[PDB]
Amino acid sequence: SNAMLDVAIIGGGPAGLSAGLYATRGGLKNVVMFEKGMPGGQITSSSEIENYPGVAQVMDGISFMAPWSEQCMRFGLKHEMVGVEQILKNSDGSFTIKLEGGKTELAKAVIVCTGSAPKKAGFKGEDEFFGKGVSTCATCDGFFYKNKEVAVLGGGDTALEEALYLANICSKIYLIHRRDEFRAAPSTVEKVKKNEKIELITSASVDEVYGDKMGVAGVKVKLKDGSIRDLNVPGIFTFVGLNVRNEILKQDDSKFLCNMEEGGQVSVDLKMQTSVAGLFAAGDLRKDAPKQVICAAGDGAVAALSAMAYIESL
Amino acid sequence: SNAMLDVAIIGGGPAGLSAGLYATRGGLKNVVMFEKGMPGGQITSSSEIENYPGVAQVMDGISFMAPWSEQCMRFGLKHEMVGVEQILKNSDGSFTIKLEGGKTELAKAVIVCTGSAPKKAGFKGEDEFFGKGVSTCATCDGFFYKNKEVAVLGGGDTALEEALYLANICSKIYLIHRRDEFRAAPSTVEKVKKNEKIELITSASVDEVYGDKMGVAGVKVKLKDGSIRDLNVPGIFTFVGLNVRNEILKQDDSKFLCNMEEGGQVSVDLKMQTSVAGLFAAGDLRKDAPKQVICAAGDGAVAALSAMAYIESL
Ligand SMILES: Cc1cc2nc3c(=O)[nH]c(=O)nc-3n(C[C@H](O)[C@H](O)[C@H](O)COP(=O)(O)OP(=O)(O)OC[C@H]3O[C@@H](n4cnc5c(N)ncnc54)[C@H](O)[C@@H]3O)c2cc1C
Ligand SMILES: Cc1cc2nc3c(=O)[nH]c(=O)nc-3n(C[C@H](O)[C@H](O)[C@H](O)COP(=O)(O)OP(=O)(O)OC[C@H]3O[C@@H](n4cnc5c(N)ncnc54)[C@H](O)[C@@H]3O)c2cc1C
Repeated sequence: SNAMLDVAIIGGGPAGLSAGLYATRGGLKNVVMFEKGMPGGQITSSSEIENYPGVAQVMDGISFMAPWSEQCMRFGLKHEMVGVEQILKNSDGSFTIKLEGGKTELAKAVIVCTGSAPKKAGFKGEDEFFGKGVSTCATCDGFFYKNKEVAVLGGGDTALEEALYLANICSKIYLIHRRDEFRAAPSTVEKVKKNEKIELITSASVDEVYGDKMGVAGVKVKLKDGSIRDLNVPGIFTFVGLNVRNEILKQDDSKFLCNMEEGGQVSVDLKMQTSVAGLFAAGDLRKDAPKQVICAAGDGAVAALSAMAYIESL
Repeated sequence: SNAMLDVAIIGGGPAGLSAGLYATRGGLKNVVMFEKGMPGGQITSSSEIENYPGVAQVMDGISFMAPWSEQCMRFGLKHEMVGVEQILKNSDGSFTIKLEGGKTELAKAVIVCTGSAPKKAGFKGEDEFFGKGVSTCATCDGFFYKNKEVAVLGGGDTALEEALYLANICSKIYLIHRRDEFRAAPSTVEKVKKNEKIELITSASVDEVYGDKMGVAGVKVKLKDGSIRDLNVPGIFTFVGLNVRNEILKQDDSKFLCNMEEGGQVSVDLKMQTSVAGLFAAGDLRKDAPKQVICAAGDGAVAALSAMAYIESL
C-alpha cells in the first residue's frame, strides 16, 4: 500500500489462492489477493467435490477449501477483503487497480482470477423472485426447505449433485431439464435415477415462477408436448451454467483492456499471458477454460510463474 | 484389449492419473493408463512436496502420491504395467499403440503423458559411474550414505530440497552450483544456508568424478578462479534438470508424429490438442510446461475433457 505491489491478484478462488501460493513461495514480497468475501470462491457453494486429484476424501466445498487459506498464506500472501472495480494500464507500464469506495492500488503485474457467476435461465419471474424462492445456492438455502418440495433446474453435474444434496433435506425434488439425457457423470446420474425422492421432468423447461411478496408459490413447467404443469413448490434452484466476471477489464471508452474471446473470456496463451504485458489471467476467466477446480489451480500456478519471470525481466 | 480402447493414456504420473480420473468419471468405459512402473512418476522420488494447493500436509513424494491410485481408479481406470514404444496414426483415424515385447493396442484417442527424465550434467565419468556412486535419486540411495559425505550438484528447488533431506542422513554435504545465487524458493535457501551440515561451493562445476569398479572415490570441482578442489566422497547426486521423454512419437522415417517444439516438447493449444486429431498431450511433455505437479494434473484433466468431446464427435 505504501509501496507499489509486485503482483495484484484479483479474485480468491482456487486460481487466486494458487497464484498467491506460487508468487510468494517463489520469492515475491508484496502480493495482495483482493477477494470481496472469504476465499474459496464458487466451489464453497458445492455440496460435494470428489474429483480433485490428490484429495481422496469426498467432502463439501467449504470443508474442501478450508485448509487452503492457511496453506496459501504461509509465505506472506495478503488477503484484502475489498471489491475491485477496474484494472488500468499506466503509460509507464505499471497497473492501477481501482477499488470500491474510491481507493487505488498500484502493481507491477496483475493476475485476474475473478471466476464466473450464475447464468440467468430466462423465465418469467426469475428476477422478480430472486432471493424470495429462486436461488442458485442449495447449501446456503436448503435448510429453509426442510420437509418441503422444491424444484431444481439444470442438467449438468452441478444440478444433479445439488439435487442429491437437497434430497436428504426436502421431502421431494423435481429435477427439470430441457433434454432427454443429462450431460453429467454416469455415477451421479445413476444415484439420481435411484433416489426415490427425485422426480425427473425431462425435455421440459420453466415457463414462469409465480407468487407474491411473501415468496414463490409455484413453478409452471412446459413439457415436451407443449403443455403446462403446475408445480406447487415454495422454492426453485437453478443451475444452468455461469458467465465470466469480466466487468473490471472494461475501460471508460467501453473497450476491453486486452484481447477478449467471443464468449467474454480473456484471451491468453499457454503461459496465461494476455495481449498486455504484465496482465495475466487464470481459471474460468481465461480462454477455453474447462471450468474445473484442479484446472483453475494449475492455471494460477502458471500465471504466477509467468508473473515472476516478467518481474525478473524488468 | 478385445475391443478398441476409447483412450490410451501413456504415462502414470500426476497427469496420466488425473486424465484417467477425468476420462472415466466422465463416462468413457475403456481407458487404459500404460505406466511401466507403479504410478506416481517423478515426484515419488522427491523428499518433500508442500506446494500442491489443497494438500496442506507437508510430506514425501511417495506418501503424497499413494492415495492417488485408489482415487483415480474409482470409475474403472485400468493400469497396464507395460512400457510403450511407439504411437502410430492409422489411415482410418484410429491409433496403434506399440508395446514392448511386440504387443499392440488400438485406441480412438491417445493422451501422451510421459513426463521427463534427468538431464546429464556433462562431466567426465558421469556415465561410467552411474549407479556406482552417481545418482539422480536421493530417496532411493540416501540410506547407503548414512554417516558419510556426499556431493549434490544443482542450484534449483530440487537440488536444495534433496540436500536438506540428505543432511539428516549423511555426515556432510557439498552443495555445488555454477552460479553465485540459487534459483529457488527463499525459504528453502534459508534452510540450506542455516544447515551446519551443508557446505556451499558456488560459481563452481564438476570437472570429473573418478574411482574404480568398486565405485566412486571422489569428485574434482572447478572453482570460480579456475582451480580444482578434490572432494573425497563416495557419492554424488545430480539435479541439473530434466529432458522430455518423447521417444514414442518418433516414427520409422525418423519424423515426429505431430508438431514438436524446439526443445522437444509436443506442441499443443490450451485444450492440450496436438496437430493430429485424437492425439493429446499433458504435463511436462507439452509446450511451455511449467514443470509442476498441480499443473500436470490440471493439464491431464483438460486433455481428458478434450478427448471426451472428440470421442462424442465421431
Ligand atoms: C455448484 C458448483 C459445483 C461445482 N463442482 C465442481 C466439481 O465437483 N469439480 C470441479 O472441478 N469443479 C466444480 N465446479 C467448478 C469450480 O468451482 C470452478 O471451476 C472454480 O472455482 C473456478 O475457480 P476460479 O478460481 O477461476 O474462479 P472462482 O471459483 O469464482 O473464484 C473467484 C473469486 O473471485 C472473487 N471476485 C470476483 N470478482 C471480484 C472482484 N471484482 N473483486 C474482488 N473479488 C472478486 C469472487 O467473490 C470469488 O470468490 C463447481 C462449480 C459450481 C458453481
Ligand atoms: C526431485 C523432484 C522434485 C520435485 N518437486 C516438486 C515440487 O515440490 N512441487 C512441484 O510442483 N513439482 C515438483 N517436481 C515436478 C513434478 O514432479 C513434475 O512436474 C510432474 O510429476 C510431471 O508430471 P507428469 O505427470 O507430466 O510426468 P511424470 O511425473 O514423469 O509421469 C510420467 C510417468 O510416465 C511413465 N512413462 C514414461 N514413458 C513411458 C512409456 N514409454 N511407457 C509406459 N510408461 C511411461 C514413467 O515411468 C513415469 O512414471 C519435482 C520433480 C523432481 C524430479
